[PDB]
Amino acid sequence: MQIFVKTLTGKTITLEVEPSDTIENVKAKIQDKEGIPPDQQRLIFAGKQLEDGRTLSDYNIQKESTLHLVLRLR
Amino acid sequence: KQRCRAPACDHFGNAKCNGYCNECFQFKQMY
Ligand SMILES: [K+]
Ligand SMILES: [Zn+2]
Repeated sequence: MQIFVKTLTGKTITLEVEPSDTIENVKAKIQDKEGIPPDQQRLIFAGKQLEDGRTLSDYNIQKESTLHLVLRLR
Repeated sequence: KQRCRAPACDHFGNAKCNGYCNECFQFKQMY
C-alpha cells in the first residue's frame, strides 16, 4: 500500500509499504528516497513516537495514512 | 514564544532560524 510522510520543510513524500513492514523498514525507505540516516529519524503517528521493531499494522497505520517525520541529532 | 515550524516538532522556534528551532534549521540546511 502507499503511505504519506510529511517532513521538516512541510514536503510530503509517498512510500510504498506493506502492513507487515517494520518502522525500521520504513526508515530505510526514507533513507533511500531522502538520504536521511534512520538513526536521525523520528516517525510520529497520532501524536505518538513509533518504535523500530514494531509494524505499521501494530500501529494501525493504513493505506494513505500520513506520518510526520521529525529529525533529531544523535 | 512560538513552537517550531516543523510538523510535530515541539521545540521552540526562533527568529534567526525563520521560525524553525536550531536543530531543524540545521537539518534544513543538510537537506
Ligand atoms: K511544530
Ligand atoms: Zn524543530
